[PDB]
Amino acid sequence: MLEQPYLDLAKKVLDEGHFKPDRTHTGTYSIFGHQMRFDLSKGFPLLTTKKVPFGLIKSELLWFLHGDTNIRFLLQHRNHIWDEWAFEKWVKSDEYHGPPEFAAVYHEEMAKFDDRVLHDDAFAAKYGDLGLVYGSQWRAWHTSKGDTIDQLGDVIEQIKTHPYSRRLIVSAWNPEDVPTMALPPCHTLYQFYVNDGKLSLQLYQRSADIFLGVPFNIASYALLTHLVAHECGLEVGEFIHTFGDAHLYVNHLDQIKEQLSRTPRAPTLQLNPDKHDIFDFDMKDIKLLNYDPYPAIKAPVAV
Amino acid sequence: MLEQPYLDLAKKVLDEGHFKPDRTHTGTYSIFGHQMRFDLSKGFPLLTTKKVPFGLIKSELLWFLHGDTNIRFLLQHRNHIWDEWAFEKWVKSDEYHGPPEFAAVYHEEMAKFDDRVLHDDAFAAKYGDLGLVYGSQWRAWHTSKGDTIDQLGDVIEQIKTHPYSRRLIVSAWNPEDVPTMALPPCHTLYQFYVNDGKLSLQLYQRSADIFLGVPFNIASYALLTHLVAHECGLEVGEFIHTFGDAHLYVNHLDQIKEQLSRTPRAPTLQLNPDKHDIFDFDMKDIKLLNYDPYPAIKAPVAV
Ligand SMILES: O=c1ccn([C@H]2C[C@H](O)[C@@H](COP(=O)(O)O)O2)c(=O)[nH]1
Ligand SMILES: O=c1ccn([C@H]2C[C@H](O)[C@@H](COP(=O)(O)O)O2)c(=O)[nH]1
Ligand SMILES: Cc1cccc2c1C(=O)N(c1ccnc(Cl)c1)C2=O
Ligand SMILES: Cc1cccc2c1C(=O)N(c1ccnc(Cl)c1)C2=O
Repeated sequence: MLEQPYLDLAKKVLDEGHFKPDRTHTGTYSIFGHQMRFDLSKGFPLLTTKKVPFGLIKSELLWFLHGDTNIRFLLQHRNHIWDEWAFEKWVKSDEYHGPPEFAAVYHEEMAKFDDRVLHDDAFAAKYGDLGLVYGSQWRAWHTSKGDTIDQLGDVIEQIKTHPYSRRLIVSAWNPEDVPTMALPPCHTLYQFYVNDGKLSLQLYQRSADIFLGVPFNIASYALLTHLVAHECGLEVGEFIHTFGDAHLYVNHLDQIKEQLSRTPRAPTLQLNPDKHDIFDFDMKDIKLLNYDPYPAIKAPVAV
Repeated sequence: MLEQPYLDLAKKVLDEGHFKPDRTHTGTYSIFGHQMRFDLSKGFPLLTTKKVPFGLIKSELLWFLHGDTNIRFLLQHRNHIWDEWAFEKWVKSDEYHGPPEFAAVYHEEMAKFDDRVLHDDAFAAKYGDLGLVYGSQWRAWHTSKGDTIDQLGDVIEQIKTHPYSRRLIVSAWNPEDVPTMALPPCHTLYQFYVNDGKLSLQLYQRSADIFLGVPFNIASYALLTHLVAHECGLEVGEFIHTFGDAHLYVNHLDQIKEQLSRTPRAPTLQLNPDKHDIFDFDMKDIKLLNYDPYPAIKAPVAV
């Protein structure tokens, strides 16, 4: 099945991984350097064996494609993926006043913050704006001359003109910023590849939470490859997912067994037949057919 | 054998690669996304089946470790690897006067240039200095504030303090410079990894000439892993070589058969037992034992 490689990497790490401490202080089982391929011509690799809300994948990806770094857009779409980190520029702040039942009055203050990012421009501008996150790296990289490079936009022209180039690289890794930056980007870099009609994409992912993060990350960049083939009028080849540290968090050990005895089912993807400027896609330009997942598995997001 | 993965990737590309045009206009057989592992504890992976001059690998690597970008240091060591690209800032120049038997009077003007880089400081400074090449990317990355980051140096402290970090990334890919730069770096990025006593390193290599380039590149970064384990007092785990476009150039098709019926032999590496500041290694701090290669195979360096 299309998603076997994901199931194989959970198996491998579980049966061969070596206990590893982590920044988080959860602890992990980990392997270094692993690859999976997904032949995108065979269907779209959204995990069946456990539910991965595609609404969520595409809003965030469209948030990336626009060069947006403000939670607000994600909020206009019920996407709460990135709420945490915007909340902390406010959870710490000097414009801040306010406070187990943390489990419930954390929600009360989260529902507050969401609300006024959603409606108060000045608050949004100060707390909603996540800053140095994939939208800026991708389409507004801060040149040393105080300018800004549209990196993805630039590489798509190059796919169109010089499809055969081995330089079709977009990076998210900025050595000037990674020392003191909230999340040095997990998706360090990717590279496209055109051979005879088919565009492929490889992601180098420095660090991978296999239970929680990877199901999504596969879809974000599988989705990204389609969208880029679409705009270049190419067919789709493969998505290659390459990993540094691929790890299972130790509290996810239960869940991943749970998931591993599921029996995989694979959806198809449908792109607007008459739009091509992907920087200009909204949610109805991307449609997933025949997604039939098993339900969500409850997992403690390890720190 | 230790070098089988290299032999397997030449086989794979030869038996499964798909004709691909290239910047060069030689043409190639290519695959996208491939990985090889070399367990450095089992011996050093310098190809036996064809000769790879280790003198050359280590001078260039020490040239990198010093943050040097001038051909001169390579010249003081009979390393001619990078002569070409320094010659062109002079092969084109406005301080330039001078001129088949290009095959022999190319050599006459190369032997001139080498000589006076070797001895004339001002010429060296103008023509020998390659500029934006792995030494600057690694230990002097040009911050946006006109400063300079010692990136490798910085990540080695982090290995020492935070060995378990999945952020141990050094990159050579600078989006501000890759549009108009002689060689966008083929060795785009690498990442270290420490699990229980053993340091590992993964290289993401965007583009790989499998006959000419890869034998060297394996050794440069296998060598790099040792040197870094050594300085951190770690043992050595694996070198993982990850590729974008791994290609055979079409004029190398003969040679790589020639090489493929050779029968692999694997050297050992010996590091100074009493030095650790690798930024301060000279050539006698690195010694290779029991290297026993088959001889060099003559190959047209495809553009
Ligand atoms: O898209 C993402 C973003 C984050 N992570 C995970 C990987 C790590 O477990 C954790 C924090 O990363 P480190 O900086 O500690 O590597 O978040 C993912 O798996 N996928
Ligand atoms: O260390 C190196 C440096 C260069 N190349 C090769 C790969 C390509 O065949 C050629 C030029 O690279 P491109 O920019 O066209 O990808 O040089 C290597 O294999 N290894
Ligand atoms: C809500 C939820 C629930 C389960 C798992 C995940 C998320 C989420 O936002 N992400 C995520 C995606 C992209 N970037 C980040 Cl920081 C996180 C997950 O991996
Ligand atoms: C002399 C010779 C002969 C055969 C093969 C190679 C070289 C060389 O300098 N390199 C090389 C290494 C690192 N960077 C570059 Cl641009 C080239 C080769 O791959």
